[PDB]
Amino acid sequence: ASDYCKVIFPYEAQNDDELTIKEGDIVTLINKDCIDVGWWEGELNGRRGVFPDNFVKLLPPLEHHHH
Repeated sequence: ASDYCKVIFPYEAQNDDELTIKEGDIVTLINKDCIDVGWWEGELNGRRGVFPDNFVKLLPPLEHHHH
C-alpha cells in the first residue's frame, strides 16, 4: 500500500540526507513525519532522502495493470 507524489519543482540535495528530485519525477512517499518541519522522506530511482513537501503534489493511489 505504497503513497506517491509528483515533483512540481526541482531540488538538488545539499547533504547526504536530502533527495534530489526533478519535475515530473514520481516519488515514493516513505514518511511525512521528519525531524524538519515541512520536509518529507521519499524514495526515487534507488535513492532516498528528505525533500521540501511543497515541491510535490500528492497523487491518487490508482495504478494501471503491470507486466
